[PDB]
Amino acid sequence: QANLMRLKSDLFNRSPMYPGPTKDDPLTVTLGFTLQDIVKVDSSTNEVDLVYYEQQRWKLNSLMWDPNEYGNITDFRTSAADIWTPDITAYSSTRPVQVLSPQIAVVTHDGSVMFIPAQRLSFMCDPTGVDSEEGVTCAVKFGSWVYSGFEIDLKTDTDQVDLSSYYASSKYEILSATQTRQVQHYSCCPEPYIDVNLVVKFRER
Amino acid sequence: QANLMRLKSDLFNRSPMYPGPTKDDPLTVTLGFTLQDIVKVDSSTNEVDLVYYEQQRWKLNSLMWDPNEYGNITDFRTSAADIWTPDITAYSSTRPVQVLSPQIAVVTHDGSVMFIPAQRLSFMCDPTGVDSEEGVTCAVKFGSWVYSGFEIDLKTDTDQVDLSSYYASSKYEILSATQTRQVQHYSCCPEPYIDVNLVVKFRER
Amino acid sequence: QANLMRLKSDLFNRSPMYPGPTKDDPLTVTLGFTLQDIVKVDSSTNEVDLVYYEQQRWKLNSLMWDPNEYGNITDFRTSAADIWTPDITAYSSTRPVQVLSPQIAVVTHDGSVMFIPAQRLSFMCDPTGVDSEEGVTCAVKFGSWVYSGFEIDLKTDTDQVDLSSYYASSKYEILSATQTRQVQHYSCCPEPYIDVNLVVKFRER
Amino acid sequence: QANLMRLKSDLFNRSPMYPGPTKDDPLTVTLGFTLQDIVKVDSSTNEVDLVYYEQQRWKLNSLMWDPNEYGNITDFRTSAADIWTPDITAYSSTRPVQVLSPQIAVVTHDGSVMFIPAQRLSFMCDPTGVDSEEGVTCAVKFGSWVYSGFEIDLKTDTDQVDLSSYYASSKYEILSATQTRQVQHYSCCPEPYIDVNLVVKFRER
Amino acid sequence: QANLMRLKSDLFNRSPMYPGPTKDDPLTVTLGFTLQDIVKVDSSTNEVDLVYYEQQRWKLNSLMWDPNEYGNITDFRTSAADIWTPDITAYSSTRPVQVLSPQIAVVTHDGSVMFIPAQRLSFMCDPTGVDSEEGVTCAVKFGSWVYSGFEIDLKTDTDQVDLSSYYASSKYEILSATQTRQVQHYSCCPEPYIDVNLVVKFRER
Ligand SMILES: O=C1C[C@@H]2OCC=C3CN4CC[C@]56c7ccccc7N1[C@H]5[C@H]2[C@H]3C[C@H]46
Ligand SMILES: O=C1C[C@@H]2OCC=C3CN4CC[C@]56c7ccccc7N1[C@H]5[C@H]2[C@H]3C[C@H]46
Ligand SMILES: O=C1C[C@@H]2OCC=C3CN4CC[C@]56c7ccccc7N1[C@H]5[C@H]2[C@H]3C[C@H]46
Ligand SMILES: O=C1C[C@@H]2OCC=C3CN4CC[C@]56c7ccccc7N1[C@H]5[C@H]2[C@H]3C[C@H]46
Ligand SMILES: O=C1C[C@@H]2OCC=C3CN4CC[C@]56c7ccccc7N1[C@H]5[C@H]2[C@H]3C[C@H]46
Ligand SMILES: O=C1C[C@@H]2OCC=C3CN4CC[C@]56c7ccccc7N1[C@H]5[C@H]2[C@H]3C[C@H]46
Repeated sequence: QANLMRLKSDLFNRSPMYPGPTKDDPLTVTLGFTLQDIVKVDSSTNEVDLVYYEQQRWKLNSLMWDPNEYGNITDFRTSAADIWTPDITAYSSTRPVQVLSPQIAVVTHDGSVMFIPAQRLSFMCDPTGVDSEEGVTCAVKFGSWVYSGFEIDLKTDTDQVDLSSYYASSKYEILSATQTRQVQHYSCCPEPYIDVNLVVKFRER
Repeated sequence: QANLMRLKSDLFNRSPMYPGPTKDDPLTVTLGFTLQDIVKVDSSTNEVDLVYYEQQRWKLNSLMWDPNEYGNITDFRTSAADIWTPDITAYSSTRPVQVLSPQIAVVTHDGSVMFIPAQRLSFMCDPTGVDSEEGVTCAVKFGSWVYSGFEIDLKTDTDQVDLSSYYASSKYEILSATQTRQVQHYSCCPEPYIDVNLVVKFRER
Repeated sequence: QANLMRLKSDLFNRSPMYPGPTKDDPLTVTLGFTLQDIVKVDSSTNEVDLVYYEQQRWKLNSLMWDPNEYGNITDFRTSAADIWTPDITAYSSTRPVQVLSPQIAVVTHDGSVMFIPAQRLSFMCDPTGVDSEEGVTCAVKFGSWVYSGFEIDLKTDTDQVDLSSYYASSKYEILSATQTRQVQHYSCCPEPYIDVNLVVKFRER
Repeated sequence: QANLMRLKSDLFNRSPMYPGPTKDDPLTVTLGFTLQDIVKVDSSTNEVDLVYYEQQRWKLNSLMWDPNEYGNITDFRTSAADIWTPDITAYSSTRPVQVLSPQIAVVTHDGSVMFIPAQRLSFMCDPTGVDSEEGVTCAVKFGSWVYSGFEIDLKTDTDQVDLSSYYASSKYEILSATQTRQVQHYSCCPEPYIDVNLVVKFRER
Repeated sequence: QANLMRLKSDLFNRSPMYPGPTKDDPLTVTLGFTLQDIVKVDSSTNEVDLVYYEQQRWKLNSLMWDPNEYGNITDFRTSAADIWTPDITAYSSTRPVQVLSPQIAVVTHDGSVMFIPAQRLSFMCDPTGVDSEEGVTCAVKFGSWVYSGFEIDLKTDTDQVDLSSYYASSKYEILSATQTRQVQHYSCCPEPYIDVNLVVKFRER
């Protein structure tokens, strides 16, 4: 429809793409996980596979508009390729992440963006003890691959992983699942890198 | 030939692409499933693999034309990349869906589109009981990834999955297969959501 | 060299792309299979894997030229991406077909095209009996995914599959292999649908 | 640097790409194999996997230049996608060939090109006897997919496969490995076809 | 923001891309490995799989700028596709390397670049003795595919692999891991090639 076509043209066809954040114009990315299932455990290679929805949110001044100028449109959906997205990645995957959903974002008129890719991830975890009452704990950090906390500030809205969509007939019972922001300085370099530590304790049903 | 070339140039090369539905101009997408086989059952990971044809229908005003101005052309085939297509996806897949057919659609002069991707899907299902007389029931929801019921309404022409192409020498006997529209709210979000729930009850033949 | 560059420019750069066949301007695609090996039999999932060359031939008026105008060039080779190709698809594959050869076609001055992709196909087949003297029969239909017989007709040059390149040390002996044009009529629709049925009867050697 | 940028611009931006060889202007491609390892043997499917470097060499008038006109530049490297490359392919692979290295060619001022991709190939071979003192022989032919001997002639610099890079701790001992030009006529076609027959005799070490 | 947009436009949009190093203008690439885990050992195929970060650094005059002309910007992140990158490859992989991180690099105003792809690599290694106290040693060389030491030289900052991020619950104990620059004259080629030899001695923990 007319007004939305006009809006997208104005936002995407008139200016160079947003080049990403810098120290002088940093960006906060909010990150949250919805765990769907632990789909595989391999005790011979120490690899565990998760399926989850990863919710990312950020806000750009360059994506703002006045709804009155565009037929009262307050938000729209658009391919994630049309916009800048943050390079948030798992620090200890063992295979390329697999994307399970369309790559499409929702942009709201205040310039906020929501992008929630469904993914299957293989990561490093020794599952020894998963077949016991105590279960086993695995952990994987997510964070920007090359932006420091001076450019991208990561945060969470809550430290509790969302389990309301966890598969009811999973081989595994989730004992706990938290997602915790950490600020780390690595030996080589003075700038902080932010991560969100996904920590899941589980056992066989 | 010349008339079809002209029609496609007018439909596709003269205006911005359709930007997708909105709350003001919502769209109805009709879904239908043709189940071909249950090709894998994994009781160690609770994953089941299906091969099916997914029929999708919708109608756009911007794809309409008068056959009289285009040599009586009443419909045409065109690459799916030339047109907007709905972001219908399975909500509980465990691996990227694999497409088995050419991505080509049929567009009719009244603006209606028919697109029928053949797919192999791995999804979450505990198959315990499949080797019994009672069998086992699996279920997977399909719906838009990013549009709520505000923008995309879904429906089925029938609640019965088409089994007329089900592989006659399958490992599995289909006891029942239904495709039902559901309306649902999620704790994550304020909008009504619409999905089509594919429910298949089956046993080893 | 110069004449061939000029010809390709005239054929591909100077006109809109051919929009494919229609009822008014139908096409005939000739199909022929060269079976190289039956490379896998899976009796747990009822899947069988074939490697073969699939020969496709058709003719377009828009690909004709007078050799006298182009230095006696009578044919040329070019990327299949440069030309329209028919959407011939296996109707019962269980995985995306894998292409084993370069996608390059031969175009002749009468407008005729020859394209012969080598492929690995997994398709639905219960191989029970393969280890017996009588062997087992598998079948898979190939046809246009989106076109009816009103736009694309199919034929074979011979109903006998070419076994002259069948792997001499294969695990399997081919007892018979045929490729037969078939017509399918559906209650819903006046237009006939065409396929070529590849039927292979085989046993362990 | 400046001189090289100018040369590449002159070679690749001012003329349409070379349209490949023809009967009038045929091309000789020289082929050589460097076998690194036999990395899998499957006696249940009769498939063997090789890892090797495949050296291809040819020469094009259109790639020539006077080094005196370009700052004494005598050769340069560029992405293989920048230039025409021959459609040399294994005739009996069972899976798409996997490329293990960058795809970059070396171009020399006399118009000669050298391109040496590292590859992993699965191909048809019954390995029965590999565990014996006699070993087993496998063979796979390589040649143009669409060009006859009238357009592309193949040759080797030597009949002996290069084993100087063969993995010192391979599971397999190479007893002989040859690469031999063959001219063949096929019933399918009236003109001669050229292949290089890679023949490897090996046993478990 | 505005200044970064201008910088990228000036660096990338205003001039031809860097055509890579030459004998007249050679380059030095610094390599460092951070070994995260030995994720698979296959004694039937002699293949071992590593997961590591590979840090690459180089410097280009054409990537320099004066921060005073660009709002004090001293560095920026950009897609690796925007810049030239060196063709550093493992010389003995058995499968295509899998990239685990976004392909993005950091460019600094002196023209230096830092690119750190995380990767999973399968490579040739007979792991016999891995299950002993002595352990086993594997090695894989990394170097330019097409540039000799006269065009691309390599160096490490240290000959010790960074083991600070090695998975604490790995199946394998690392006995030693070094990364050493080597110069090699291969019988195939008159100019020597430089590699960094990654040598890992390990055993089951
Ligand atoms: O020193 C490190 C190790 C640490 O490893 C976890 C993952 C990280 C994500 N990216 C990958 C490269 C890295 C980085 C950038 C600049 C200097 C050092 C450095 N790294 C990793 C680091 C974090 C942050 C960043
Ligand atoms: O937490 C959820 C689960 C629910 O799953 C079914 C599919 C949905 C379609 N889209 C996919 C992403 C989702 C959504 C957005 C923001 C936070 C959580 C979230 N999801 C899914 C949700 C619905 C609605 C929406
Ligand atoms: O009734 C069918 C089933 C059959 O399935 C195999 C594949 C086919 C390729 N396309 C997909 C849609 C289809 C078709 C068109 C019109 C009415 C029925 C109908 N189909 C499939 C059919 C063939 C032909 C065609
Ligand atoms: O236009 C179509 C194509 C599609 O093909 C897959 C199978 C289907 C199952 N049945 C077979 C006939 C069909 C149908 C009925 C009425 C008009 C069109 C039409 N078809 C197929 C269709 C689905 C649904 C239905
Ligand atoms: O019937 C054949 C088999 C033979 O197989 C080996 C490889 C060849 C290289 N290309 C691949 C396609 C082929 C060809 C073209 C047209 C009709 C049949 C046909 N083929 C192969 C043939 C040769 C020559 C040519
Ligand atoms: O024969 C070889 C083996 C050697 O292997 C290690 C890596 C090298 C880097 N590039 C990759 C291709 C190679 C080369 C070019 C032309 C003929 C043979 C050939 N190779 C490798 C060689 C070096 C140099 C060069």
